[PDB]
Parts: sequence; C-alpha cells; structure tokens
Amino acid sequence: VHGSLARAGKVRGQTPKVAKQEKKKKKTGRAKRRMQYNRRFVNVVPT
Amino acid sequence: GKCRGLRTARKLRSHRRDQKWHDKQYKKAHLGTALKANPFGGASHAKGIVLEKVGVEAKQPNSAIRKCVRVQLIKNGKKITAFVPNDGCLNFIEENDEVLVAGFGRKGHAVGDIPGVRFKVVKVANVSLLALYKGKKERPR
Amino acid sequence: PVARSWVCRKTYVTPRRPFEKSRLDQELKLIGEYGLRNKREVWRVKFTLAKIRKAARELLTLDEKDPRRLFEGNALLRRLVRIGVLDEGKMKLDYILGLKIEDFLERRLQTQVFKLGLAKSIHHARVLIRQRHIRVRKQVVNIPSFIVRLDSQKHIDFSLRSPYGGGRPGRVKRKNAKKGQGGAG
Amino acid sequence: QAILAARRAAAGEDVETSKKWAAGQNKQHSITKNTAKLDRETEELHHDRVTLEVGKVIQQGRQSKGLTQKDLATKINEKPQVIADYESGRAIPNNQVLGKIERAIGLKLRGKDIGKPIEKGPRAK
Amino acid sequence: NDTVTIRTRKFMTNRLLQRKQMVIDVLHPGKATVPKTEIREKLAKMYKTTPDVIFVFGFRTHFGGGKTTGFGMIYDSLDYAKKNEPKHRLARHGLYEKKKTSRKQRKERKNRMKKVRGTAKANVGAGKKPK
RNA sequence: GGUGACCACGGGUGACGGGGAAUCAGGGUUCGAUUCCGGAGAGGGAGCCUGAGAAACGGCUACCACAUCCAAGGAAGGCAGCAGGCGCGCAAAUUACCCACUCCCGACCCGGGGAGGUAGUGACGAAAAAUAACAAUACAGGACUCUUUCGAGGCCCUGUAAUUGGAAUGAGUCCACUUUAAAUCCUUUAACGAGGAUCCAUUGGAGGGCAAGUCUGGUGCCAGCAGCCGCGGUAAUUCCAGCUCCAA
Ligand SMILES: [Mg+2]
Ligand SMILES: [Mg+2]
Ligand SMILES: [Mg+2]
Ligand SMILES: [Mg+2]
Ligand SMILES: [Mg+2]
Ligand SMILES: [Mg+2]
Ligand SMILES: [Mg+2]
Repeated sequence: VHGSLARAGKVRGQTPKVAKQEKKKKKTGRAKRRMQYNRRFVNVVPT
Repeated sequence: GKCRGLRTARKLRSHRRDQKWHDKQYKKAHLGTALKANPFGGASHAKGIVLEKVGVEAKQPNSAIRKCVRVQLIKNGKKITAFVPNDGCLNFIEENDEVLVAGFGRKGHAVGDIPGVRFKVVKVANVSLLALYKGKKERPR
Repeated sequence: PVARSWVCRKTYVTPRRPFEKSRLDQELKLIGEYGLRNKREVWRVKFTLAKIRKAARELLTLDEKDPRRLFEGNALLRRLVRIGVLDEGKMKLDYILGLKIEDFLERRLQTQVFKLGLAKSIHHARVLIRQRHIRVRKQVVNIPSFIVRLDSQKHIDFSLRSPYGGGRPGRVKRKNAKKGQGGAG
Repeated sequence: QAILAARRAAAGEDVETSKKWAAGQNKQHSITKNTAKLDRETEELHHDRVTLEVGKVIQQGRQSKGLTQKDLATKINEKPQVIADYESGRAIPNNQVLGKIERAIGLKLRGKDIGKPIEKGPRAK
Repeated sequence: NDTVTIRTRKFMTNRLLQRKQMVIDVLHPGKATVPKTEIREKLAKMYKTTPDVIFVFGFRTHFGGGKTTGFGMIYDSLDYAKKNEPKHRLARHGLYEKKKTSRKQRKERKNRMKKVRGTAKANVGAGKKPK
C-alpha cells in the first residue's frame, strides 16, 4: 500500500503554531461602509 | 430547409420532440435510466457508513496520493468512493462511522486530477466535519 | 384551513453581474454620500425604479387617447410628484424615463433631516432616526428609509420626549446630574 | 481638513469624488522615491544609503528585546537578509520598512532623532 | 388626569341592543397607556351615568404613546346589558362568575357518560367514583 | 360491424387536474403533493342496513395482511383527523390553551366543534432594521514648498488616534398599563441599564476569469489546493498559518 495515511496531517502537524495577533474591535455595518468610502472616495469642493 | 406551412403543427412538434432526444441533458433527464444508475437516487446527499479508507493517485500533471474512503450507503447500499476534502480530516475519521456524502460539484463527474471519484464526505458522526477540522466541536468521546 | 396570507415580495434584486469594479465604485459613492447601511437598500431603490420604468414603458407603447393610458398615467404622475421626486410642471409620461435614482434617494427621510439643517453628518442623522427623536406632524417615526411627501416636508420636527424638544433629559443627563449633586450639599 | 467641513457645509449642491492611487489595493510594499522625478531626474546618480548608527541602534534594540535578526524579520514580515543589510549599513533605506522595524523595536529610529527611549510615548500616550 | 383627554368618534344610536357604540381615542402624552377603570368613570361622568354600565375594551396605543384607540360600550341598564353581553367581559370586571373545569376533564367526563348505558344512577355515579 | 399514420391500440409516468409558481425583450422553459374548486381514498378488495342524501369506514358484514386482551370459553381493532410515538430517510414542529373571532351542527339566544383560533418549536422563506454619533488631537515621509541645503508649512499621505468627552439611546433586567377566553408578544411607560460603550459579525476569498498580497514564516510533486485553466520537489503571487485587503 502507499502508506500515505501516515502523512495525512503532514504539513498541518509540522507547521508551527503562531498566536493570532490581537486587533481592535473592527467597526462593522454602516460604520465599516463609512470607513470604506472615506478610504477610497475623496470628494473635493469644486472651484 | 425546414417546412413552414400553416397547418403543419404535427410535423414541427414531432420533429422537435424527436430531436429533443438528441442532447445529453434532456436524455439523462427524461429517460430515467441515469437516475436508476444514479447512486444517490437523485438525492442531494445520503448517509453512508465507512467501509474502507483507500488512497488514490492523481493524473499526469500532478503527483500525489489522494485520500478517499469506500462507503456503503444505507438505502440501496451499494459501494462507492468519497473524498475527504481537507488535510487532516482523514485522521479524524475512524472505521465504520456514519457519514453524509455529497456530490462533488460538477454533477456526477470527477473533478480536477481525481480519477473516477464524484463524491465528498461531509458530516461525519453527527458532529460536523469542518467544525471538527477547525476544532470548533470535538469528537464524541 | 389557516387564515394566513403568505403574501410577500422581495423589495430588491441582486445585480446579475458580480465583481464589476465600476458598479462597485458607483454604489459605494451612493452609500457613502447617502449614508446607507448596505447595498441591499441601494438595490431595493433601484428595483423600485426599475418597476416604475417598466410601467412607464408599457404605457408609452400603448396608443394615446386610451382611457386606461390617461387614467394610470395621471395616477402615476400624481403619486410621483406627491412624493416630491418630479416637478409639477413636468407632466408627461416621458420625463420619468429621464428620471434617475438619486432624487429617489433624496426622498429618504434620512436626507431631509439633513437638508433642513437639524441633523448634520447624515450618519448622525440616521442614528438620530433610530434614536426615535424626530417626529412626523403628530407621530414619532424611526425608519431611516421613510419616503416623505410634499404635505409632510414642513411638519418634520423633534419629538417632545426627545431631550432636544420638550423636557425629560436623557439618562446620562440624570447620571451626571446626580453624580455631581452627590458630592456636595 | 477644514475643506471637508466646507464640503459638509456645501450641503445644497456641488461635490465630486476623485479616488486615490490605490483605493483599496494591497501593495505590501512602497517605493520611497516618486519614480516620476526619478524618470525626470538625470543629474543625480547617488543613493544616500543608511548610516551605521542606524544599524547600531537596531542591534541594541534587538539585544534589549533579545531577538535574532530571524525573529525580527518574522515580526516585520520581510526577509531576514533585509534586516541583516539594515544592520550592516547598505540597506538603501525604505521608510515603510523602517517604520515597521520601528514599531517592532521599542527604540525610535524614525525621524530626525536617532533614538527615542520610547517611541511616541509609552503605550503611545 | 392632569393631561389626559378622551375623545370619541363614530357615534351612533341603537336601542337594538339598548346600547350606544362609539370608538374612542385617549391622549396620554407623558404617561403609559391609561388603565380602563378610571376612564370608564370618565365616560360615565361626562355622559352623566354610573361607572358600572360602562364597558370598554380593545385599547391599542399608537407608536410612541399619545393616542390609544378603543371601543367604548355604554348601555341603558345593568340588566339589559346583562342579557346581551359576552361573558368574558362580564368576568373581566367581576359581574358574571366564571368557574368551570378545563376542556380536557370535561371531554373525559363526556366520554365516561357515553361509556355508561342509559341508567341515570350509574351515569350520575360516573362522576362520583370517577372524581 | 366500431377505431386507426389526422398515431388507434399498447406500454411508461418518479402524472391526482385546473386556478396558479419560478424564470422573464418577445417567443418561451420547467414546477404546481400543498390551504381555492373538482375528483379518489381512508391497511387491500368485495357486499351491505339505515338514511332525502354513503357503497360511509371516528357505520356494519365477509376474505386477506397485520395486530390487541384473554381465566383459552371468547372478545375487540383501523391516526392518508388533532397531537404524539416506531420505521423510512438528507429531509420535516408541542401527546399545550380556548370555543372569544370565523363559520358549522343539533329540538335549540343557552350545548358541542383537535373545524377553527391562540400560544409553544420554527436562519422554509419574506419586510424592516442595531453593533455608534459628534466634537476637540500626534509623527513620519513626499510631487513637495519656500532663505541654496538650515528654517518653514502652502499642502498630500500616515498616527494609542483617549484620557478624546460628554450628550442620546436601545440590547437587556424591569413596575405596571395594554393585549387576550385567559394569557403571551408588540406598542407605551416608570427604575436601573454603554467608552475597549469586552453589550466584540460573520462567512468565503486575495494567479485568471473574478475584487483583493507578486507580504512574511512554515511546507518541499510531500502534504494538500483547485467549479475550470492550473499551483505545489527549497525563493509556492494558489497548500498550512501570522499580518493586510477584497466581497455580501
Ligand atoms: Mg401517482
Ligand atoms: Mg404538486
Ligand atoms: Mg381539496
Ligand atoms: Mg369514502
Ligand atoms: Mg368503503
Ligand atoms: Mg452588535
Ligand atoms: Mg494565504
């Protein structure tokens, strides 16, 4: 037989465990969309 | 060309419905023998019992040993192979457990480099699979 | 058997072509400078526009002098102007084809609460709507999607219960007031 | 900026939107130079490089944190040889790279100051 | 009571049920939906009647307080109304005594009656020992 | 003698039919077991009394198949009704309350109605709609910019962005009022109830189509990913993770 059932979790077992870094509570919903528009869409006052 | 008389509905409808029999989708949809040969019996999913874990080998451009399982169904319990669609789920499954196998996605045909396997295993013993994989819920011990 | 209805229709339809940058940017403009929550509302107002355009279109192809044509055109124009989207003098079945979605969004109450000057920072305006602070002529309404009419524009005001019209200051007002009053005599 | 306050004040009419260079994209990298002046510029052919006290401060920060260059590179999400060169002294300094290794180290190398005992204040004020 | 006013509309007459039916609206700007008992006396006093022949129900206030709609029911006499009034309202304000067993025990008893044949004694006895 | 290529007859139907549903240039294509109407049936045939009205089955008889109690002498069965069980399956709700609404039935204002209504379960699905608003505050670099570098903002692009900084509130406990047959819920409406307002939004992706990383570290045709082109053997834009963005 192949014997590859031994290596079923090879990379997942090997890969070191790094803690998920902490982030602040992301503004969601309408505020998130506000942030999107602010970050992408600058509107300039016409002359 | 094609007949375009006035009182010629019989000819046109007979011709069309006759030639309706000449495409794969309608043929496998209305003959019914495909559904009889369909191992799911037309079901989207069906429960299955694990019979043997078997590895398979991919096509030419790729090179891997793909993990699969031979599964017997409960209703019309024939035997077919299923794909454990993730890295470490194969060690998560024991022998002789209920599974909820499903279609692959391209309608009863093998996908990618996989030879002859059309089915993915989900919902191992009633706890979920990918939640088992991420560990959101554990094995029932 | 049961005395229920099971009557309901979706107010919105999804765009058929996903992941198209130009429409994404356009709808993002609309949501940003109109302060909506999600593109579901944008699609819902677009769907309303599509329905009215279909109605106007199936009117236009219908021969004039038809009493149904005159009747339903009159009703449609009258309801649209009563909302306030279309000018009164603009009185023919065609300009509604030329009409677009932005003036529909203008009828959303979240924007007149801005335009009359009482609510700056339209997001602040919407949260004030959800605050149950604004009151239609005699009723307090908390729906940022309210579509106002001509006979309602001049009768939008703060609720007496709101700590901006009548009395009853908010709960944090009481909190700070009694905290300050507790430290001395 | 007050111009945005005017845009809010210009509630009745007016206002158009104009985007930016990226507008939502991930570059994970940013060339410090304008690259349009670099096209236009022809007389100057010298790059300022990084000075050695920069690398010495980096070394002191790593020692104080007790991090090999490998670990710091893992922290910054750049190649280890990048911080290696930043220590050695060639490094063709990049402001984003410097800001990243800056945030990693407690000692502030960024700006006209060589080392701030704590960058931007403890817990940043 | 300081700022609470009662208004009425759809006012109509009928000695058909020797009664007058009109829908009412109450203003309670800075207070909850007012209880029925005192506004009953209010309707009694502004129609110069006793606050007992007055019956009223179905108060649903609007959004944000203020106006509450309900159907007032005035009558000519306690007994005339007693002849023609649904029992539940007569039990709300205690005037008709409502006390019977739940439908389950009653159905079981009925099945016991249909079990015993004919004779009154066993039938009337089919609730003594089956108590 | 009847019918028949103008398709009889026969077979299949995973067909109860229609009103209607989905889709939507038009034409069309699929679905309509299912609340309205019509039909059929009440384990499977058959035969029946009564009755104006049944071949009735919450009426009877016979056979078949199940299957109950049994002093073994006999007796009694039909949830494709309301529930609620077992089985079947990927697949489907509480053995609740009430006749108050609707109407029905009866000798009858008065009784009865698992019809029906109400509640319970209910991410089938549909409508709306929270997860924050405002105000005041930083370093860095740059087309830059100005005495030529110095100084300088005339900007643009990045900061713990709070302690900003105290206003308004629901989510919740929560007095009642209301609702109701009695309730419950909703709406009012008091008392509390928010600054990581830690009262915390997730789901799938970031080579292409198809919006988003030619970041990092593991991995080394292995593991795996991948609808499909393909990716992966040491430096992987595709696996496994950290960070960052994309989409709803
Ligand atoms: Mg059938
Ligand atoms: Mg059907
Ligand atoms: Mg029927
Ligand atoms: Mg029958
Ligand atoms: Mg029969
Ligand atoms: Mg929330
Ligand atoms: Mg990745």
